[PDB]
Amino acid sequence: GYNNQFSGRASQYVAPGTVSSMFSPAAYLTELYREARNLHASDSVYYLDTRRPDLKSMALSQQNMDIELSTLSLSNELLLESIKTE
Amino acid sequence: ENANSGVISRQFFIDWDKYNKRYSTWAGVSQLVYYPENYIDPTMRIGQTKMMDALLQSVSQSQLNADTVEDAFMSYLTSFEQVANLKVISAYHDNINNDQGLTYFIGLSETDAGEYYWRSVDHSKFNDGKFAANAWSEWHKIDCPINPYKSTIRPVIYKSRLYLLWLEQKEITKQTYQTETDYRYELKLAHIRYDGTWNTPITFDVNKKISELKLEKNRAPGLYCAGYQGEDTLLVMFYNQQDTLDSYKNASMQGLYIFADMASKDMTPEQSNVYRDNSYQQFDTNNVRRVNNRYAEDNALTLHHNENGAQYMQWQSYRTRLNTLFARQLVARATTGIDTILSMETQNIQEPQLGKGFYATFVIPPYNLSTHGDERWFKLYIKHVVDNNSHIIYSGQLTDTNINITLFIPLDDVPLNQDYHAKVYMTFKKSPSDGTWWGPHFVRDDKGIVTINPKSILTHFESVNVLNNISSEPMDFSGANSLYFWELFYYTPMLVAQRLLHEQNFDEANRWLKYVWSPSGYIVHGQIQNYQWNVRPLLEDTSWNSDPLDSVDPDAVAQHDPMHYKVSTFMRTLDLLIARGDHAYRQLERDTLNEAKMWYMQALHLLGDKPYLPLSTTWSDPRLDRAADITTQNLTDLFLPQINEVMMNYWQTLAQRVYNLRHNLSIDGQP
Amino acid sequence: AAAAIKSRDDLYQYLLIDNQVSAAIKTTRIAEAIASIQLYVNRALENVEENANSGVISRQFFIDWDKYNKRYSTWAGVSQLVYYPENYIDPTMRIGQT
Amino acid sequence: NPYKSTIRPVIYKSRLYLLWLEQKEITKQTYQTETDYRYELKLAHIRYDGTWNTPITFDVNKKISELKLEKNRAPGLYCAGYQGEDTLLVMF
Amino acid sequence: AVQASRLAGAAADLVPNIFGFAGGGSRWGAIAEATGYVMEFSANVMNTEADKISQSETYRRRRQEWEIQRNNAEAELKQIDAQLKSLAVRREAAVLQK
Amino acid sequence: AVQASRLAGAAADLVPNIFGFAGGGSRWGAIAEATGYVMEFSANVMNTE
Repeated sequence: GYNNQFSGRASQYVAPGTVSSMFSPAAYLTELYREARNLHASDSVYYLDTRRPDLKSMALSQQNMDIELSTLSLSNELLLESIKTE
Repeated sequence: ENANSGVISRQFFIDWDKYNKRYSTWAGVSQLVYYPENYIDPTMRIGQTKMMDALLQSVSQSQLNADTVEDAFMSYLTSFEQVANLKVISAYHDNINNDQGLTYFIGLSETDAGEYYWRSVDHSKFNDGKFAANAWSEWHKIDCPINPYKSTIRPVIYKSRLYLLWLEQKEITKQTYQTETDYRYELKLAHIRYDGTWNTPITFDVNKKISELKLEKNRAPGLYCAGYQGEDTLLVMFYNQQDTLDSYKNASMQGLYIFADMASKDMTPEQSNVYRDNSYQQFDTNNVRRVNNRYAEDNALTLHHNENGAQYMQWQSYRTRLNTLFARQLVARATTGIDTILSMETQNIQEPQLGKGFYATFVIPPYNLSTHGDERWFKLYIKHVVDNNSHIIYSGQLTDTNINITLFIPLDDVPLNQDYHAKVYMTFKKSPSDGTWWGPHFVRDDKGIVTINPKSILTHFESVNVLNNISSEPMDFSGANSLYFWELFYYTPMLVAQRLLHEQNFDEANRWLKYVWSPSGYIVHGQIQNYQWNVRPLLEDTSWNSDPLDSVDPDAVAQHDPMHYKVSTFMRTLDLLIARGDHAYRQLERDTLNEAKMWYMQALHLLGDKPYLPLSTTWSDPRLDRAADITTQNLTDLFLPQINEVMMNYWQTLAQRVYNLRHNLSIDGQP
Repeated sequence: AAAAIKSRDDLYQYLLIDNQVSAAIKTTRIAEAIASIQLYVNRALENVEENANSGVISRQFFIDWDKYNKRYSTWAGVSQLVYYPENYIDPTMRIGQT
Repeated sequence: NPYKSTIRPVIYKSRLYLLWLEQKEITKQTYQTETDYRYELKLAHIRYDGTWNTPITFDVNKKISELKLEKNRAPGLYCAGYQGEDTLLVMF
Repeated sequence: AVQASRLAGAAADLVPNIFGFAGGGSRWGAIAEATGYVMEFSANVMNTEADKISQSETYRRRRQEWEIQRNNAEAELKQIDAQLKSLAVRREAAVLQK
Repeated sequence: AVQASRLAGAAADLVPNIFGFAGGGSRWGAIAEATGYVMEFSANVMNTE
């Protein structure tokens, strides 16, 4: 039996493709963002937090992974909300 | 405009174009690190030996039969035996200090027109008193001709390239009108090329210099070769053989200079005296063969040929084996054929002990924090009554169980203390300091029996035993020939089984894969054997290491944790069972479909209960900002490991196949 | 209860009879009995069930299992090849050929 | 290429080995010119693939010269493998 | 086998072969000659071996093309039966027109 | 590799091999023989390639 022989390297596994897995694309987003968030100084106009403030507040959820929204609605929402801001 | 140059220098942006720029490549790298068994292919492997590459292309064909694979295995075993019987002659140490650098060995095969093989080892990878298996390198054939007098060949490294000096000798007949005979001697230098071929040997006339050495009859002149730091010159010196280093202190040192363009000059006596006096300790007496270092301006490394046939390298307290007598004992196993070559007792052929010493068994006491501390590490230290520093001989982690550790304990040539001959003491986080009497002391008599000194205190050893009846130890799957031993016992059966799989010769693939592992069990001499896996390093490694190897090669990481190779064998067993079921299922008649069912059910109970995985858990949908800071160490801190998608896929395809067998479909699911 | 039968697949493994099978498939009684016995022997040999008699396993019949006796066709072929050599004699290829 | 078909097989360590005595001619100078022979016992063994390893020469000239052989007579060669200890007994 | 034969001849060649007042006669190059013969033989044997492999891959590709042909023939055979079924209907409707 | 092996044998062949009252014995053609062997090998390897 596989589990009777080869289990126990981890205390708790998870299913293929779930959000909580260390190979999920969310984990890749987090790992990539950690390194990217520092490529420019804070004062620079090219700073990521200044350039894309809403991305830093992005929720990591199965919802945000499964729902295949239209991109153009998200670009409209982003320009619209920044115009309603300024 | 300007990225932070410090941030760009991070490894993540060095690995960018190669792995991290694309999500699929990053996921593949991360699984290849975490799940080696998926990407392990027996056909091709990094660091593959040349004879396994002979094997693969020999066995790769359309038709595979029992006789063909038997003959291919016999040729492979012939190659392995030929490359295993060779003996070392001489060596050179690449670095001024023995702690770092590389050591190059020269070995002769047992054939009349000898073949010479050069082997290199790395001292940096050596630690904890044991050379790492990956540190050793495979033997390489030397293409140029070598025909030395009395095996006077000595490698040297020059300008970071490997060079060979050997002395040839020839016979000529002086006329005196009575006819008389005499010899002439020609030092020859060769070097390897970038493509691993060997340049033509260049002759150097040494007849004057040897004739100045009043050699004994049929005695090989002492040849010293060393590469100078800074200046690119080969120091070549000829010295007369003497029994003691104290005699070399005034030897009339002959030699010559050899330059990069392979011009030469003689040594001046005044220069030779200096080159002698700085490095006289490296000269090989009639009683010792030493290894040379690069020239400099705490004994040297040494090669002993023991009477029992073990060759070993010694440095201070440390001895390491060089050759293996496995292939010389194997012939008895080969007389009864392949089924006996791969058997378990064959992997327990004894290695004769190296040097003079004894075997002692040490039992490590349980975890017991008050006598232990929080850090579970422990180290076994030896000390010898030369009263140098101690030396580590074993290092481990304290278990809650006992650990049984059997060690060869070296003994010096000379009993420099009358009361005890070795000290072993036990160190750990709680009590790292040594006590004068606070560990087992061992002493030997004239008849050579070792006993524990009653004056010594064993309180923090669970037991110490001396195995006075034992003068040998098991074959070593981590020593020098570890690569060839993993090459034969495990890799070759798996490669053969894999080749037989593609030819749909299931009956031969089952037995070949059954060599490495068989769920039914093993029967010997009419009795069932307790063990389940036929390979010793798979049988002994029963759970993964506390941390894996970080390496983008799946095979080095599986070599570091051979629990993975067990999974790779299990997965090839499931592949065989599924393929056999699919092949039977291709015939749609009633009787055969029940064979298809019993084949799938056979693999079904082997896989066992599909694991249940609770769909939602503690993971709480965190913000990317906060997930970043949790993951920034001073991903397992917040993301969990997933079950291997390939193992999940086996349950998916087996359940769907049984669904078709239960519903009278075909394999494409059509009524 | 000494058999920890918990679901229909466990009952199939125990009774050696397929209960989830559809009524479409029809097989003879003797062949079905042979299949049940083969499944039981296979479960015993892999020691999936607690403890087979090690003396009985050491018999030649279970040494020859995977090779000849697990499949009826292979067993029949072996038995005829022993009893009727002329059928399988091929002049082209022969063991011990000079 | 034995002298007078002086070849004798032996089994050593469960492997087949061959001993045969070769003989060659040489001309000692005495200034009158004279001739004499030399004898070289050679050992070979089979490999796992049924090929034969290269024959290894052993100098037996002293040992044969101690045997006051008749002219053109083949020395009695006895070859036997020892039980337990792995040594070839070679006796003339 | 050829490597052992050539090495044995090379080793047996370095011994002198003329004696008395004239000595020597040992060809000094014999080891390099044997290494040359064995290393030029190696190329020929690797060419023979690679040609055996390429023949094997040829026979395999041919067998796969016979899968393409056999499946095409089976599909055409299968479609003809349904064509016959359609014509059987068309004829029933023609008897009914009569 | 074959070119180096044949050149090495050629160079090792020009030295005399008989001594005493009879001298010489060095085959003068050995360099041309080695150049012939390597140049006929070249054709075979180019055909294989």
